[PDB]
Amino acid sequence: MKVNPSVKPICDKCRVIRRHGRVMVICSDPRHKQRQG
Amino acid sequence: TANIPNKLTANVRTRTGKGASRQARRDGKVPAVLYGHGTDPQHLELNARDFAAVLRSHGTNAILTLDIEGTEQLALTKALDVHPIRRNIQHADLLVVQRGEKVTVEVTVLVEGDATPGTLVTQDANTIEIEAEALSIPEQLTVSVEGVEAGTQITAGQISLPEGVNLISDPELLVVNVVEAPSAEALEEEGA
Amino acid sequence: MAKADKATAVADIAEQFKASTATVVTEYRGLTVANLAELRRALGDSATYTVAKNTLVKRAASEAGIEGLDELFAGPTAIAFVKGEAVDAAKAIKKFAKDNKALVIKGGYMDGKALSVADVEKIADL
Amino acid sequence: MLIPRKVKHRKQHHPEQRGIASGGTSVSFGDYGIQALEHAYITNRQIESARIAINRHIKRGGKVWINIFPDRPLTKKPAETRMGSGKGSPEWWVANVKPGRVLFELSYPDEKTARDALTRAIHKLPIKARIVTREE
Amino acid sequence: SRIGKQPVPVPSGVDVTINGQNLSVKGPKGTLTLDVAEPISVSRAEDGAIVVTRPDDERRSRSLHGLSRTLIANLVTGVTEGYTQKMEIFGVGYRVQLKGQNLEFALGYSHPVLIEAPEGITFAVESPTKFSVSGIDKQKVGQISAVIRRLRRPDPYKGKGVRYEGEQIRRKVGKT
RNA sequence: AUGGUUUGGCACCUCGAUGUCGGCUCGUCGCAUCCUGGGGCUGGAGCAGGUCCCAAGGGUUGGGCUGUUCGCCCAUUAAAGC
RNA sequence: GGGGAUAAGCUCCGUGCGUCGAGAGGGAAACAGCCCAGAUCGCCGGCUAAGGCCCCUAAGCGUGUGCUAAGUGGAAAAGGAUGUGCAGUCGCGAAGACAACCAGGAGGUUGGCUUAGAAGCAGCCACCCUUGAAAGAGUGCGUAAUAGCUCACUGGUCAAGUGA
Ligand SMILES: [Mg+2]
Ligand SMILES: [Mg+2]
Ligand SMILES: [Mg+2]
Ligand SMILES: [Mg+2]
Ligand SMILES: [Mg+2]
Ligand SMILES: [Mg+2]
Ligand SMILES: [Mg+2]
Ligand SMILES: [Mg+2]
Ligand SMILES: [Mg+2]
Ligand SMILES: [Mg+2]
Ligand SMILES: [Mg+2]
Ligand SMILES: [Mg+2]
Ligand SMILES: [Mg+2]
Ligand SMILES: [Mg+2]
Ligand SMILES: [Mg+2]
Ligand SMILES: [Mg+2]
Ligand SMILES: [Mg+2]
Ligand SMILES: [Mg+2]
Ligand SMILES: [Mg+2]
Ligand SMILES: [Mg+2]
Ligand SMILES: [Mg+2]
Ligand SMILES: [Mg+2]
Ligand SMILES: [Mg+2]
Ligand SMILES: [Mg+2]
Ligand SMILES: [Mg+2]
Ligand SMILES: [Mg+2]
Ligand SMILES: [Mg+2]
Ligand SMILES: [Mg+2]
Ligand SMILES: [Mg+2]
Ligand SMILES: [Mg+2]
Ligand SMILES: [Mg+2]
Ligand SMILES: [Zn+2]
Repeated sequence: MKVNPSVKPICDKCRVIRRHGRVMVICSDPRHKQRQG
Repeated sequence: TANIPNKLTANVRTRTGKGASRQARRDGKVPAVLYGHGTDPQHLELNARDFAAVLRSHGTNAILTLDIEGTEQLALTKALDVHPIRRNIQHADLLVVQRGEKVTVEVTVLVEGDATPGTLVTQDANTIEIEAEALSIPEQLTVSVEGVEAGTQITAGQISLPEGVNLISDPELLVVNVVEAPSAEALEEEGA
Repeated sequence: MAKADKATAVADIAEQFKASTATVVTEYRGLTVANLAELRRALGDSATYTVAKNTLVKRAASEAGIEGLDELFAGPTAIAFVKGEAVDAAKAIKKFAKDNKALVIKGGYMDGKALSVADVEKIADL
Repeated sequence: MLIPRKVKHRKQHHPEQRGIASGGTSVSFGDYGIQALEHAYITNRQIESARIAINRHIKRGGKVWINIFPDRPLTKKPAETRMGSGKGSPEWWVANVKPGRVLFELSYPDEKTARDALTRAIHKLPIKARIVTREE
Repeated sequence: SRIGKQPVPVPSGVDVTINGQNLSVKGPKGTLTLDVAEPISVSRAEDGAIVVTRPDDERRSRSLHGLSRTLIANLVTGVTEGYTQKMEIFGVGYRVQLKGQNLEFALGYSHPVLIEAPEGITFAVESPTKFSVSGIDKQKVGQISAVIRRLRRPDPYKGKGVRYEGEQIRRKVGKT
């Protein structure tokens, strides 16, 4: 769960979504999963 | 080559100085002055939005007609004051001109083509000075490059120009220079 | 594709129709690029085959009394033209479809009136 | 590692930075360039790093410029010396920058790659900056 | 929003009675009741159609129109025919059966694992390692699906553990 | 960028007195967590790891050497925290 | 402005600067130096500056128009993000757009070097050509290399906004 302040879609498939203010990005490739903060 | 007038309304500014100028600029109107042989220079406001839009749509140069309380004047843009940060226009100058007169214009030039592996692209000059008619103001210039090698210094006066324009700039000026591409050794040599 | 491109395509189809005598529309679905390739080669003797847009062909059909196929292009549409004779392309497509099992003929145009699938099969036998 | 090779004197007073950058406020030479926003120092190390970032990615095509040049010296008294006892020694050279100045200038075919390289240059720079083209 | 703008059709063998903000759906498969957000309204189309109404064009209505419409479509589908969710277990020593309302599992844990079925949901085991879940409310069906999925940890290497039907697992192999 | 802990700068409080390092006893708090607790990812087969997130409830060696703090060494524990 | 690091409540200068010193009053909770303003004395009078008007605490839980969901207000940056409001644009779009749900998405062609090996996918070059309807010397995850899964463009149903 790579945690950091700069979050960006890695491949053309990641998705960036919001949840209780903590913007996180999700993808089928599990490695991509990263939140902001 | 002929263009189309870009009609735009304008009003005579009421107050002159930093006060009125900055107030209008905040409003969204850029102060403007026009002058020429008419022996009657006077000063007006513009619309920032339409102004910038027309600037973009017609390039650095464009020939315009202005609306002054119903009066229609023909003028060509000469100088400008672009905001260093904001990307907005502070001041433009419209110089009255009639049909059938000679003016001096600086025209930009664009480059396109195919480059060889041993070809290095470099642009010493992006603009050149040319004389033309009021209705014959262009907005871009193009040059074709194909299969150039080693030293391929392209002369500005060597370019082919449409009719009705004379090359004000002396032929000693160079427009496009192609030199030998650098390698790792040169890259490390430079900068130290 | 641009609007100019659409106009050009509609004009091209209009000239082809005016130069043609009979035509048929089928469904290209379920056919490999290969089988399309050999069908095109085989029909390259007299027939000309291509793909057209449903709505563009619908608008281009208003020029002639070929509106019978408007209610018929619904779904993927393949256009067939018979430059040489008429039954050549019909029989060719019928046998290709029967061999593939992936080609379904939706209809055809002849004598200015739309006819059924069985009638088209009978005409192709003719 | 840009550095003036000789000056009248090796140290200079503190600066005044007030004022809008007038020199070179418009791109001229190439076809694309950066433009800073806020007053700030720019070290020779920063300039060289940005130059490396631009150059190494651009690789073969195009050639760059550097409208600025760090000239004014600076000093910092070594640790463990009670302040006083005269000026310190010079450590690095810096080039000043004002809002609206253009930092780097590029002439490469493609706008996308020019933008990408200049964006990395921005990220490596110490102050805000943004792309700008030749047009009026 | 415009998803919920479409009219939801009511099947013949379906009964719907609505009072206030609450609505209920009756059918051969059971009855479901839910309360929707107050700001958004809804009307019962005379033509056997469902039309959800948003009093405004702003955040709440724009968001909740389609939400309520889809929820009602889902609950009507469940009360008319329902839903199913098969689950197969791949691996050794994985015994799964159904004994009454409860479920007894063999997931390799040293202690037997029992899962209690919420009301209104029906189960049936068809294969030693393959079975399905038949239920009326998509909410409960999915909830139970996830609950009994999570009784085993993720498995990338062998893919062992309970998984859904259309679910596929990434492949990974280590050298040493 | 953060903290104010190390080396530092200033001399604003105290020279009609603010006792200084270690050790002993006693502790108390924060959490940037040492173990114990819960998670994400692995270049996570498993065991055993690495890394980041939540978490301060509790616990967190003894000796030889030197005044030592520190540190090395010996040998334990889940750990021998800052 | 010099020095210091544009740090110090730092130091050194200039201010026909200001204030404290040598100044009470009100405001910023507290706070000489910041803001308002000069206390002759008394009055159980009135008007006001700064700052305030829900209660502690005197004064509108005021008027009208908008923004915010963060207790931001009531500590902070580089950078990041389909938060949200405004304006100007532009591209495509009933010749049916974008997203979905169907089909194709190849033959020279394994393109040449390189490699054991390069076959669309270590790597260098045109990045050519052909049926076209679309195949990109192929954006990836795929295999030792093959071969498959995709995908880009293209065609079908649905039927207006959709992208930067
Ligand atoms: Mg200064
Ligand atoms: Mg000075
Ligand atoms: Mg910077
Ligand atoms: Mg002192
Ligand atoms: Mg004192
Ligand atoms: Mg004393
Ligand atoms: Mg004493
Ligand atoms: Mg003491
Ligand atoms: Mg002491
Ligand atoms: Mg923590
Ligand atoms: Mg753990
Ligand atoms: Mg780890
Ligand atoms: Mg802790
Ligand atoms: Mg406790
Ligand atoms: Mg000062
Ligand atoms: Mg002093
Ligand atoms: Mg006084
Ligand atoms: Mg006072
Ligand atoms: Mg007070
Ligand atoms: Mg007095
Ligand atoms: Mg009180
Ligand atoms: Mg009160
Ligand atoms: Mg009020
Ligand atoms: Mg009120
Ligand atoms: Mg209002
Ligand atoms: Mg705050
Ligand atoms: Mg912030
Ligand atoms: Mg940004
Ligand atoms: Mg395709
Ligand atoms: Mg290769
Ligand atoms: Mg080829
Ligand atoms: Zn991804």
